Amino acid sequence: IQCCRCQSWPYMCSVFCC
Repeated sequence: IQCCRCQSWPYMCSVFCC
């Protein structure tokens, strides 16, 4: 399983995915 890149300000990879 791999995380995804959140389009949020920090733009950091997250498993939650936003």
